[PDB]
Amino acid sequence: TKFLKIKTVSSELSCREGQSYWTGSFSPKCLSSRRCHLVGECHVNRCLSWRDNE
Amino acid sequence: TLMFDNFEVDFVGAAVSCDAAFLNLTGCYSCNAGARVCLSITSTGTGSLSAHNKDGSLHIVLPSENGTKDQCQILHFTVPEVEEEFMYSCDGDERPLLVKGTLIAID
Amino acid sequence: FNCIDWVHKLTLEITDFDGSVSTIDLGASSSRFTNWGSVSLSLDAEGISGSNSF
Amino acid sequence: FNCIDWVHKLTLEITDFDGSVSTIDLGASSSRFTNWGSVSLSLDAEGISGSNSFSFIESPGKGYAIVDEPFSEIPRQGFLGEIRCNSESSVLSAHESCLRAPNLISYKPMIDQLECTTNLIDPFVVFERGSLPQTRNDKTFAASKGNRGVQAFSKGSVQADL
Amino acid sequence: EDPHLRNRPGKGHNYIDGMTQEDATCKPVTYAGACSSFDVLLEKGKFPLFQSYAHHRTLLEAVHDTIIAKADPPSCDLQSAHGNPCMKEKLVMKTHCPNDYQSAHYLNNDGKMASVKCPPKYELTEDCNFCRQMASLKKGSYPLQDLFCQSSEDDGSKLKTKMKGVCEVGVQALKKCDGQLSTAHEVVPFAVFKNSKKVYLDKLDLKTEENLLPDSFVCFEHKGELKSFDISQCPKIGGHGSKKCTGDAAFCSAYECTAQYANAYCSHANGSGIVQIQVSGVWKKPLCVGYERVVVKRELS
Amino acid sequence: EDPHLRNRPGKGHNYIDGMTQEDATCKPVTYAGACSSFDVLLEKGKFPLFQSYAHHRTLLEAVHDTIIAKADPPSCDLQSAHGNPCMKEKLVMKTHCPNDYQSAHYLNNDGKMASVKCPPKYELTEDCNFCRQMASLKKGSYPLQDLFCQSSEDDGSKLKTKMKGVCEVGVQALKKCDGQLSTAHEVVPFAVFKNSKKVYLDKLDLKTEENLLPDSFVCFEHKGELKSFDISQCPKIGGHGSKKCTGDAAFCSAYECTAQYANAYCSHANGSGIVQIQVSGVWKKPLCVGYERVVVKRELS
Amino acid sequence: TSAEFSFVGESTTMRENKCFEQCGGWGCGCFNVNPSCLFVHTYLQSVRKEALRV
Repeated sequence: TKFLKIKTVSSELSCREGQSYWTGSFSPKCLSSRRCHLVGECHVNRCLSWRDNE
Repeated sequence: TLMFDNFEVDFVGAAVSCDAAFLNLTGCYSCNAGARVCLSITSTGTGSLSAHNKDGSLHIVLPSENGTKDQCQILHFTVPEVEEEFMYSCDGDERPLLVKGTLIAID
Repeated sequence: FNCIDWVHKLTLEITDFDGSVSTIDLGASSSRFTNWGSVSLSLDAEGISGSNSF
Repeated sequence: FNCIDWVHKLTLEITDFDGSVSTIDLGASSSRFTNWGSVSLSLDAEGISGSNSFSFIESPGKGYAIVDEPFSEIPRQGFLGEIRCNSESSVLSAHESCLRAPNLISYKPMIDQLECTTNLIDPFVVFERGSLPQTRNDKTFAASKGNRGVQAFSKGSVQADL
Repeated sequence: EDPHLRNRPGKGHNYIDGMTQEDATCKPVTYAGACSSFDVLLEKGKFPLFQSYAHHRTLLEAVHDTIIAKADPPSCDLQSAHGNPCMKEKLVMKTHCPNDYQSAHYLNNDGKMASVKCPPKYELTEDCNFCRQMASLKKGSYPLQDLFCQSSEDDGSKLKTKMKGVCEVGVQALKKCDGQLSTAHEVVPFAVFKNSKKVYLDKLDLKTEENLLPDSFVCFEHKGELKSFDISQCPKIGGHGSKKCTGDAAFCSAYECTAQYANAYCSHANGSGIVQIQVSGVWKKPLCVGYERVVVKRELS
Repeated sequence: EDPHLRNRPGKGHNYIDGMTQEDATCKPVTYAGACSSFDVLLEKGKFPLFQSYAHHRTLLEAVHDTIIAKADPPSCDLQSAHGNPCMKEKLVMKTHCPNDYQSAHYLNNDGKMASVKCPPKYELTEDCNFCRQMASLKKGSYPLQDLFCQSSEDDGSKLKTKMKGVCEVGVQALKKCDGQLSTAHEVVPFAVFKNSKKVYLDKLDLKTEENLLPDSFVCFEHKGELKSFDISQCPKIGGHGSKKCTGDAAFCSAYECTAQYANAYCSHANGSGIVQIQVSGVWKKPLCVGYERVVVKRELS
Repeated sequence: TSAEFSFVGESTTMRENKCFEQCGGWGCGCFNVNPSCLFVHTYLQSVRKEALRV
């Protein structure tokens, strides 16, 4: 006579995850760089209409 | 649901002897839990003790070792005054053993 | 993350015939492969609805 | 599949003058081809209306079934048909031509361990739960006695002209 | 950074008894020469696993390193009399043979190394069953699998093929199939352990862990990209040796660099380590995980 | 369609009595040569039914294979005085054939072999109803129909043409139309069974299966292009034969698996052997089913 | 029009060409496990003797 014991811990209700993402705290670090007008790339039109990807 | 996919199970015929002793009984009857029984199995070798009642509805299999160890499982009953006599056998020859204990009513 | 359903998980400790001990779990109707075979949860009833608002 | 219209089908055989017997069928106002002319039905009989909110299950070589649930054209989760195909070989072998719902396989990455558990709906539970014959209103839905397809047994008379 | 595809660790031998005529350019295996049993292993779009596992041993290198046992006979003849024992286990092996090659080896279901060949002048056909008349005969052994060998002695005699829906694969009788059999060819991986048979598995899980093994680095020779250099001649850490060789933090963390007094720029090999397979939910150490096409007789009735 | 266009199994003879002037290139029929009685059968947009089923024999090939008998006379003279037997059976057929032709074979009513013959050097016209005096004249015949010969053992003498509302269709005459008669140019397929006549049918339903006959299996030998080989020499299971041969599961399931002692690589045909037709509801295998273009004379009164 | 029914020709009557999927294998008359096909060339015909102008 041999048994196949299947011990039961407890009755739990696990949650079914789906859409997940990671998040956290951050801190921006700005840099200052002032250049006079008509020197290299210091212009009025180039400063007002500037692209973030460039 | 337990599904088997061709699993070979072997067994070695043990020939050791062990004398079981009753300890206590605390639990319930006709409930989901059951009744925890305490047994004192005293053998001289590492084997497996097999026990059963009279009609063949209850079966107790406990690991037998070298020395005096306190083992036991959870049994189910439908009477608060349990007076069923068990027949334990360590290798084939059964021995008389009577158990007792007061149970409580719980679902 | 979030949750869409409360899967009733039952942590089972499968004890083989030779003496091997393996702790697994079963939820809803999934199965877990073992050495002897594969156990799975059958009929269920315990369930909690209303997890999309958390 | 589902049923959009109940066509009054009558299994009628044709015993020719020489002795040959040809078994055919007639539905609503259909026609066939025989070895001596053409048979057709002029008037139907009864007519079950309202079946868009019901679906049937057909098993190859086995009985039929009925489901008390409206049909859905989009494969969504929790519906009888979240993973569909187009043929039996596309299901028994899981062909890439079938459709499925996005984000269905739950992944649990554990560094070097992978466990993919899906809560797939077993169709055999509904097939064995609601299997024909089933008592629905005054009619009695049952299996077919000839061509592959869902049929219905009525309790009226036969009022048709050939 | 990128490991080479020709630097064979260990002995680097690819020859077998009876067809060892290519030992002049295949013992060892380096840039000099052209071994017939290694040119088809680096073909793009043919054996992706061998290209992914660069610094890893093969079947023949495992045979020469006393890892995989040898069959009897290890090199049988195709046009010989009294039948051919190397055909009952090869006919169910759905492979492909191009041209030129005369002999071909395969990992049988007995866990040994078996190979067949034809007497001159006969070569292999489109599969490699019988011989035919035709240019040159490359005296070697055309590989028919895509397995990799490794130095391991993990015992695994308590694990056998336990596939679902498979009645009898290859020549090993699995379960008793009382019904019919669906004789057809398909794709399925496998894994061979120590003191066991060719255990077939439907799914597998590969694991790679980087260590400080000498076979996990590569160096480029130079005076004192580029060409390769023998890494076994590099000294160890806290000592000396034959020649010299420096590197970065990965190569210098295990050995010792001499900077300007070195002759080889060592670097980390991006593709090595110990590869372990997961069978029955337990991580084990395999010896030859391939991916061929066998005839699987599934159920039908 | 079928890939085997010029390859003809068995004998492959396409010559009739009286026009034996093309046996140098049409006996047998291979990829080379120039047989006038076979090149027009593979033309695109002309006889698609022959292009769909090309693994079976033709009409003349069925005659030479002791399948289709010969009429009397087998090749009538389309120029002899005092009339000729091949006249009424030709004026009722509306078929087109190019110039520079002398003979044009077709199917009679008894299912035998009836053809015409033009003495040299008389050529035909656009319709072929009458010959006329004379680039190069073709040394053969022109198939006026689109049928293929095959071996079958299904009786169908009681399955006579049951075309209702039609007086005389094709060549046969169902009755004697004494009142009104409607003559129109309509296409009607035909079918010939065992020990029957030219039975005409309305719709055509094809069926493709396989069997165990050697005609449903092809094989080729390996030597130093494609080289055909006689597949009938393959021994059976537990029997005898001539040259051995092996193949896959389809070819090995019919014959005996030899592999190591085989001389060729046998394969399976692309669906050929048994072609059944759907007539009277059941499925029967005809002998020479086709799809000709004749004149159907329907009734009116 | 498929190659299986191209022997009829470009007809001037009402017709349609449908392609239905059918199972393959040795159980239906094939030598490969890939699914076969069923070419359908159904054309409309008139079975009456007169006509009506509605």
